Amino acid sequence: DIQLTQSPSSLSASVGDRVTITCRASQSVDYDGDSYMNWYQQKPGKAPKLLIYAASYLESGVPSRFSGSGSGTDFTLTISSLQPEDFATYYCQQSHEDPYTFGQGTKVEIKRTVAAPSVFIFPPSDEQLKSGTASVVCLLNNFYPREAKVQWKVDNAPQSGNSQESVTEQDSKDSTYSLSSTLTLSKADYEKHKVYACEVTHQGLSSPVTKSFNRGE
Amino acid sequence: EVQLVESGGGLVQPGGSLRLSCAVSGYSITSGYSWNWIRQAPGKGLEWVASITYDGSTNYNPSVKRITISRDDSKNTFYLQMNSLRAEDTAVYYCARGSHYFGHWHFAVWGQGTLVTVSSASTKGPSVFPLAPSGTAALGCLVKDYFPEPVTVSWNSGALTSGVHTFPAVLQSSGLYSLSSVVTVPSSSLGTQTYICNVNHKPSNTKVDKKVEPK
Repeated sequence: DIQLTQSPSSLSASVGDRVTITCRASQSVDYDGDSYMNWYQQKPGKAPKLLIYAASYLESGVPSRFSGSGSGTDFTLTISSLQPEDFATYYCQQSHEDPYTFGQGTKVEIKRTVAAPSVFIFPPSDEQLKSGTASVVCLLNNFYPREAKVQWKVDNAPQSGNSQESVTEQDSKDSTYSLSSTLTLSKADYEKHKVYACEVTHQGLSSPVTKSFNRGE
Repeated sequence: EVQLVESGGGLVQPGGSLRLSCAVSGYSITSGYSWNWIRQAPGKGLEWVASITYDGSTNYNPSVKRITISRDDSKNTFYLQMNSLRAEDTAVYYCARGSHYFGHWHFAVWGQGTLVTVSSASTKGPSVFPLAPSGTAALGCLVKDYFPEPVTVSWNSGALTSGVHTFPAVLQSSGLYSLSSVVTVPSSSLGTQTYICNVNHKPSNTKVDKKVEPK
C-alpha cells in the first residue's frame, strides 16, 4: 500500500513570496510515462479543490501561479507568488493504487505585519437572564499574529475556569484572526456585581487593553 | 455548470445505517467516468472510501469494506450505504467525480459535503441571544446549547457578508455546542440599517431570525 508524507506540516510566508510544498510516496507512482500524483487546495469550510493532476498538469480554471513537478516518489507543489486567498490546507494524493490515499496536509499561513486587536465587550441579554444564566462575551477583532491573551475580571477579581475561547481561521480579506471569549455566570452571581472587565494582551499592544461595562447602565 | 448536491447526512445512531445521496445537475451521471465518496473526520485528512465506474464496477477502501455504493441513472443520482456505524465514521462526507484522462482517480468536481454525526444523544435546538452594541461598532448573535453540529449563521438573509466572523463552535461541559457570529458595521448605521441574524439548525428543523437592536 502506498503511503504519502507531506512536508512541511505548516509554514508561514509573507504575501507575494514563493511557497514550496513537497510530497513523498512510499513507492513509485510512475506508469506509462506519467506520474500519478495530484495536488488539492482546501479552504476553511469548503470542499477540496483540484490544482495539479498527473504531477505537473494545471487544472483548467486554476491560476497559473500554482505548478507541480517531480517524478517517482518525490513531488513538489509551488506557489510562485503567495496571495491572501491562498490560505488553505494543501493535500497531495496518489491516483495509481486503491485506495488512492491523500497526504496528511500542509497548512499555509500568510505572514503580515503586526496588528493590534479591536476589543468589544457585550453584556448578557435580558432574554437570557430569564433562564438563570448570564453569558458575557468579549470580542478580539482583526489582529495578527494569532497568539493573544484574555483575562476576565469581575469587580476587579480575576476569573478562572468559567470562560471558553474560540479563534477564527485567517481571514483572506485581512490576513488577520479574531477571538471570541464567553464568560458564563449564574444570574444571581451576575446581579451581585458591578464591573465586568475584559483585559487583552497582544503583541501589537504596548500596554494591555481593558474593556469594561457597568451592570445597569 | 455541473453541480453535486448531497443529502442524507446529520445525526445517526451507533450501530445504525447511513444512506447518503449525491444529486447531479447540469450534467448526466452517465457522462462521468466514475463517482466516488470521500470522507474527512473533523480536524483530520481525506480518505477515499468507495467508487463506481460507468460500467457498473465498484471498489471500496479495505479499511471500511459494511459499505455499499450504487448508481441510479434514471434519477441521475448515486448513493452510499453504510451499516454498523462506529464513532470513527463521524466525518464530513463528500461525493466526487472521477476522471477520463491522465488517470481516472483524481477528482475535479466535488460536492458541498454533509456532516454525519454518529451519536446516541438526542437532537437539541439552539437558543439565539443578541450581542447588542454599546467609528466602527460591533454586534452579533450568541447561538447556545444545541446538538449536534452544524449551525449555519447568515446576516440579513446573506446580504451582509463583509466583516462577518462566525467563530468555531465550542463543546460545553453540558455536552452541548455554543457558537457566536459577530459583524462590524459603521456606527452611523445603527439607527437606520437593521441587522437580523439567521440561525439554521437542520437536525432539529430550527430556523430562528433574531434582530439585534441597540440597547
